[PDB]
Amino acid sequence: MIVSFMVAMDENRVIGKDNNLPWRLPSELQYVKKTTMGHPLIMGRKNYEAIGRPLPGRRNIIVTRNEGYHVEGCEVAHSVEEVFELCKNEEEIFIFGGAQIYDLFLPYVDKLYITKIHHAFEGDTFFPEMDMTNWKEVFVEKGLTDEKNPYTYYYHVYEKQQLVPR
Ligand SMILES: COc1cc(Cc2cnc(N)nc2N)cc(/C=C/C(=O)N2N=Cc3ccccc3[C@@H]2C(C)C)c1OC
Ligand SMILES: [Ca+2]
Ligand SMILES: [Cl-]
Repeated sequence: MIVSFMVAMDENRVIGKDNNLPWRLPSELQYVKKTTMGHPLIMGRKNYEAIGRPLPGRRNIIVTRNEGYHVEGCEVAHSVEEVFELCKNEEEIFIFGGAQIYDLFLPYVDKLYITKIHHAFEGDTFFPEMDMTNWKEVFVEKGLTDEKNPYTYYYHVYEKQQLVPR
């Protein structure tokens, strides 16, 4: 199973301001929708609640310690192992965020879809630092910038840097 991080962040790795997107880039979201069509979306409860609704055309799986937590049109998992069990036949899952959620899935991640927005917003949560030397870029693309998507941004995808034996 391919464990993938899906993330949008600013020049300082900001991913949230008071559980909200500091930016409004509809085209970026259309990218997320396109890229994740037909795969599980893995998210923390806070992230989910900030989104506000089941996002369709895909298994929304919310991750929380809270055993009583339920929401209609979604699944709830209480641990990483619970997520893997739920997704056992899945070919690729997308960790959708909550800084802590990315941390939980960090030792299993195979693939990074990162949108970098060229700006400094005001934020309170951050995409955790990562050593990118174990990572190799395989695709890049300048996102659409216009009246509705004010900022300049780029889609990046990374896979594992393969080591060459001594
Ligand atoms: C903090 O708040 C948020 C956080 C994230 C997480 C995220 C965003 N972008 C990227 N590249 N990676 C992420 N992990 C999304 C969102 C937005 C999700 C959102 O509203 N959508 N995302 C995809 C989607 C799929 C099916 C139906 C509808 C949708 C919509 C849009 C396509 C219309 C968000 O909104 C509040
Ligand atoms: Ca792996
Ligand atoms: Cl979260």
